[PDB]
Amino acid sequence: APQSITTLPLQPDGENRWRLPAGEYQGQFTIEQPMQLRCEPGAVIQSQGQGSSLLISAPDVLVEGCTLYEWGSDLTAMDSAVFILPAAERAQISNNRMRGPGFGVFVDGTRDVQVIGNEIDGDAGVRSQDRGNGIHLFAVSGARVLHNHVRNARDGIYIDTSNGNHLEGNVIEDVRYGVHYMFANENSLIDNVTRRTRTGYALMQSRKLTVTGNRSEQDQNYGILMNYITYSTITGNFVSDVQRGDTGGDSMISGGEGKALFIYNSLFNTIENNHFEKSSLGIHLTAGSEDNRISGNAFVGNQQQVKYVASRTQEWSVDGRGNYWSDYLGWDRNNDGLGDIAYEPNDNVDRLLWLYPQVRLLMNSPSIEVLRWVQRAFPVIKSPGVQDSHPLMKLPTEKLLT
Amino acid sequence: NAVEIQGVSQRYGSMTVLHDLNLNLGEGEVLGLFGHNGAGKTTSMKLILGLLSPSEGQVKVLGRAPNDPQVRRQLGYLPENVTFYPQLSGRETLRHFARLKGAALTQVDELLEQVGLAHAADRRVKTYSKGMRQRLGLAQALLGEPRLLLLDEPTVGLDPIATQDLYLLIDRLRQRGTSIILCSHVLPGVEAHINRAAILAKGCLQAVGSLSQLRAEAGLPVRIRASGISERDSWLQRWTDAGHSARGLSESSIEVVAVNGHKLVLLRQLLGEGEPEDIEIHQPSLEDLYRYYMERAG
Amino acid sequence: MNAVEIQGVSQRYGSMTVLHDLNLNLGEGEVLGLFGHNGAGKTTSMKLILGLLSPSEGQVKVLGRAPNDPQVRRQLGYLPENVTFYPQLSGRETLRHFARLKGAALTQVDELLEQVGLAHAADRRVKTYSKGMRQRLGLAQALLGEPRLLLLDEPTVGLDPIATQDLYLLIDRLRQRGTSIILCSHVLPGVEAHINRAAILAKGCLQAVGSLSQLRAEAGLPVRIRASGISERDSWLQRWTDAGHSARGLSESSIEVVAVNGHKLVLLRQLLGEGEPEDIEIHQPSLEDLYRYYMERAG
Amino acid sequence: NQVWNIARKELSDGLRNRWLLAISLLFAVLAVGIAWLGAAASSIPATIASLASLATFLMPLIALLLAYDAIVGEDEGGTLMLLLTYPLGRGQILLGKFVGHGLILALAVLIGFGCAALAIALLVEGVELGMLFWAFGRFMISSTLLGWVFLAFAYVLSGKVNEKSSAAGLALGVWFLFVLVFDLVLLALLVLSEGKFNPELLPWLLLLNPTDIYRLINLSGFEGSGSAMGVLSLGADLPVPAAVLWLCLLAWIGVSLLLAYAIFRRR
Amino acid sequence: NQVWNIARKELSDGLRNRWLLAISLLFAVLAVGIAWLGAAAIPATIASLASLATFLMPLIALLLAYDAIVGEDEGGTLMLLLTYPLGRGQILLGKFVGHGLILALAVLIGFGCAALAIALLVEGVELGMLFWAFGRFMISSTLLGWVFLAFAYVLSGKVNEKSSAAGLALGVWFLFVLVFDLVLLALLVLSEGKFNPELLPWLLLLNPTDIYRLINLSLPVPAAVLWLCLLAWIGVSLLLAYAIFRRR
Ligand SMILES: [Mg+2]
Repeated sequence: APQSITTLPLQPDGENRWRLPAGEYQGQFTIEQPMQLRCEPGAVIQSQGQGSSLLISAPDVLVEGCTLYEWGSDLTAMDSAVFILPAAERAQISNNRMRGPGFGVFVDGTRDVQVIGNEIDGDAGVRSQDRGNGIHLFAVSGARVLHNHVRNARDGIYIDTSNGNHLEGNVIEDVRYGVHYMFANENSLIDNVTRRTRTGYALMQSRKLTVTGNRSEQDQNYGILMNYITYSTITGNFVSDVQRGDTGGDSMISGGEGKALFIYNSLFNTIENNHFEKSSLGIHLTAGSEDNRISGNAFVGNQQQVKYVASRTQEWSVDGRGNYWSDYLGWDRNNDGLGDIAYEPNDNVDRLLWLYPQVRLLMNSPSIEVLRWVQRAFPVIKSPGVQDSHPLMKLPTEKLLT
Repeated sequence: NAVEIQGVSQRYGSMTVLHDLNLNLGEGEVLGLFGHNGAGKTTSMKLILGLLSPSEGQVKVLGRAPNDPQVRRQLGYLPENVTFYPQLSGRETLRHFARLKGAALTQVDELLEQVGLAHAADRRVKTYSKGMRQRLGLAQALLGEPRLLLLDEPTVGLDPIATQDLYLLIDRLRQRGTSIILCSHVLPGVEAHINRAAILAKGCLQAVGSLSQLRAEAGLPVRIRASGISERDSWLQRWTDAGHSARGLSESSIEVVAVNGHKLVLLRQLLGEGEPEDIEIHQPSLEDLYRYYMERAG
Repeated sequence: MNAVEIQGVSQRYGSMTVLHDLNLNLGEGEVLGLFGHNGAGKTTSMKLILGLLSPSEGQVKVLGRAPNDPQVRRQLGYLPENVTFYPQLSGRETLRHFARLKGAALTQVDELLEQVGLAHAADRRVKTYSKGMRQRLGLAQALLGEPRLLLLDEPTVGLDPIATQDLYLLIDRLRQRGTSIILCSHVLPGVEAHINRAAILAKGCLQAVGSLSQLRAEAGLPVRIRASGISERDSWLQRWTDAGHSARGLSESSIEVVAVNGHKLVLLRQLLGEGEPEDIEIHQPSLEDLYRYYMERAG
Repeated sequence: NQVWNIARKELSDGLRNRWLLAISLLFAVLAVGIAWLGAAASSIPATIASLASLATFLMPLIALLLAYDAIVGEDEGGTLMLLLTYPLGRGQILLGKFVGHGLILALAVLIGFGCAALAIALLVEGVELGMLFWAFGRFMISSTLLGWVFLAFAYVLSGKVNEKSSAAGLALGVWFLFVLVFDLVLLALLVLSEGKFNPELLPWLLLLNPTDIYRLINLSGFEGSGSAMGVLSLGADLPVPAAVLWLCLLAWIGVSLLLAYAIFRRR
Repeated sequence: NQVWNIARKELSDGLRNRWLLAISLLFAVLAVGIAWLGAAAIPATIASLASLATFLMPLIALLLAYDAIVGEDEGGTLMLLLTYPLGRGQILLGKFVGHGLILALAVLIGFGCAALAIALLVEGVELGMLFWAFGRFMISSTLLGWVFLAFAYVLSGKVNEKSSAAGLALGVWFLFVLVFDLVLLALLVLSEGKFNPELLPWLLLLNPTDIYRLINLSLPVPAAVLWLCLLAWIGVSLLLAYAIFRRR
């Protein structure tokens, strides 16, 4: 395992700034000195297939313009492409191309690290169980990972116990998980795009974080999965066409019919201005996760809008303004934005189908069509559901479709 | 003088379905209206009951107006077909009609035994035959001493023991002084019990009067048939001497069409010489008289 | 060649025998009248001539065959009482339906519509028909084909006396051809001029059968001689009381004589020999009075 | 009086109708079942709007089962032509039938809402007996009036027709139109126009439907949620007070009974 | 054959029934109005059409034939027809052919305008899949109607009056459409310890409205068993109707 000084870097400017010329190299490399090395676009630093290719142990290293190829795959020994030590504070990893079967960007113990604008193509043949993480973050405070392009890794941008960091504008395509969150209190992520993913956003046990403006196009079985998130903010997310499928391993999640949002034990969070489009389930609300501000979303095109297996009432309108529902057959007499009658998304026969799957044989019966009308005529048999007084009449997310 | 219809020419739809009938009915007679089931007979039936208004003429039932409540307690109307109230009983139907006509309630128990219906009293009218409902229809007609019956075919669907007993009940009320009108179409048999027939056709009342008057005002042949006679060859000619055509229709069915002008000379020929077996003076019946007057009108 | 040979039947429902030892023989051209009450004495004997029931202790020979053959029922008309046909169908289409079932030719439909007098009310619905208008339709299906036996159960209910006399004029045209028919009626005056032989039967048994001359001869019933002013009522009331006949003392100028018609050959000789016969009416005891006698002969 | 002598018949003839006593016991066993489910869930504005919807489906049904064959059932039965030859008028054998069939609906709902009150005072512990008697007294003297409307509707459609098979088609047509078609025509007019057809005329169309005037009377005090009303959330926009809503229910009787008498006077 | 000569009567008498033509018009408008709100707003609209024809095709069949036998006995023509050259089998089977071709035409006006409202308002519906999914729909809707036709002959031959026939024709319509499936849900949501839910796909075969939906929603049995179980509901109940009609 050689070092970065063992190459031939031509210095453009004398403030520990280097520039590697075009030409291939070989083996692992190690940065031990604060060198702000740049690269020409023909600088294909290709390792042989073992070890971390560009290990960084010095603070303030602005790695720029490299092209990495074929590092290791030993996930137990954490063969990354860019390993960044806890002593390597404020590292900049700008505009890089990576292709190799292990970790793309493994950082740990770092502060103010910047992983910007990179293209990390993970794998093609591995079964999405040993591909390694795209941008792995392990307990970092201050980080700024912006506008990268991770493709075909394992579980995308993994984040473990990292407190304050932004995830801005990065495109994530054909991976297992889009963005994984583990105990990342007071986090933030803006405008990210996840495409064709077996879970679009894993939000596990991370409190007080901001999920805003993100997009999930044609992901599988879980649009945004939130487990045990408190005091969060879900404003402006566009979740489109969560089709059914399976993750293939069934390790931490199960196979689903397609849920655009799955709320599991999340007590307090503001879920406003979202757009849940054309999935099988628009929103799944578990029984432990109740009494949170859910107002202003757009539940359009879903085959079933809310799944709420409970008998507790749940008002879904803060400050008198509710959500837009596509199947809301209501009117507006006094010309405000709000509808006039409240909207119950669930019947009593729509929750017998969730409790007992043998009612699917009886779901086309006239007696079920009688029982849907008996609830609309006799409200004593209506179980207290997930209604919202004053639902919206027009689309509030006129900007999220662009 | 119970029913005094005078000058009535009923118009409806500018059709003139009744015209200028002058029908005075006596205080003990049994009149028979014998029109068709068209607008001649049933229009004059509705005029006497008071449920129609006589245009251009006056109807005076019992000396008063036909729609007064004081005379309508003294009427009785048996209609054509009355399936009354199938869930009510027999006594409760007749007690209902007794409360409406002002009759005393003690008449109901002695009218369900006068008419033969005490076995079917306190039984539902859906379990009644057609004859038992005509028995019930008569029971409300005799309710509270009516001075004018008006029976519109009372003997349909009825056994002939009850039919012969109904006309004896009619003949009990004729002696009591109650005028009865029989609007009927079962004309053979009713000619023995009526006093005056009234054949009306195409609105115009063609002929009225007793049965002896209708045979006098219409020359009709008496139809002597002698089925089963002893000797037949001389009986073709010995009656034909005075112009009575010995016309036959079977092996021995010689219906001699006479002229009703030589009744002296054929009976002195029969009883002065020769022994008879079964003489049959057959008067011209109500079918032949009705077939003359309806044919005379068209 | 007897048409209906009811040969000793005994029809029972449970333990009760509703028709016991009935023995009829209708001829080849006779018109017989099954008179009686509406109970099970008459209406079950009407069904044994049809193919509807079976003789529990006898046999019936309708037209020399069994009563349930298809060759029998193609030449057997039957008009039932109180019939109400399919009211949304028309009058011509109902006869065109019934002609296809009996195998009659369709050129006989328009003949029989004219024959019963239903040409004006053809191609109109049966719901806008009268009671007597449906009796003309029910008669018209009975004449379909060439029938040899008719069971006219109450044919003249709700019919005008022109049409009633039109029906019996059609009977005497039919029975001359050889169609022996059966009346099951209740209007007993009127049928007696056309009934060839009555068949008055009680609750269970068969009371009397034979012609009207045989019923009046066997059952001794008094003649109803009525007069109006021969010489005087009071001078003539004494004469029948010595001779053994009832003379009713009516009101004025009317002599009603109920004579016993065993002496009426010589009783009319003194009545003719002293006055003019200018208004007399000797009436034989009618079928209404004969049926009242035979019901009291048993029951 | 002659009006009571023919009312005593229909009081003793409607109570032998077995089809009445089936769907009047069905009104009793459902009003107990709704009030028991309203007791186990405790709510109060949901057990009022469901009982008023129960009597919307059944009190027009008992009224139209009674009186569809009142005039035409006597006309083709022959006993109407007989009755006019008794000392009566056409106004007395109609008002007498209205009194006779009206006491049945006054007894079919006193049985129904009577056992509904005893399934609340013996079920809900600590309920206000003054509020129970007042709310279910308003249910008793207004479900008769809804019943008397459809009773007077049935005399209109019996005098106009001349065959009882066509009277049963019109009585089923009136029950379908006023109960669950006018509530759906007004719903489809509001959905497809998105409430912009007329912002002031559309609450006045509730007064052209007596089942909607009936629902607006009983849901006066217990308003509660808006979805318990549904189409009846338009009734808050009606500027009329509660006393005229009683008077528009009585005017639906008296107009459609004088129409029932003017049709029957030229029968 | 006289099974057809009495079948031509019931076509001409059934098509002039004012009660049938009101419901058959209301069946054809609602089949368009479901197809209007299913195309402008194809397995999603053929399931809602199956719930429509489970409501009305038992009601159309019971309106035709509740007064087939006892309506002729009260009219007196049934007593007349047995004296004709006609067996009791040919009267019943000839009414079943005559009333059968009425509701075999009422689905061609019912779904003939519903399939017209789908093939002309989607513009790219791929009609080769339409004419096999609606060909399976029109055939199976007639066979559902022929069950309730044969159910109507069973209750007509048993009763003696026309008023109690409509009281049973309303009772068969309530029991076989929306009381049997409501007691199937009550056997599910209230009983779970002694009610095997694997047993429940065989109890769906005891209800011809339920077998009707199962061959419009395509399950331990194949499709061909359900076609032979729907025809067995015709053939048993017609044989039951013939056994009742021979005991009058
Ligand atoms: Mg508004």
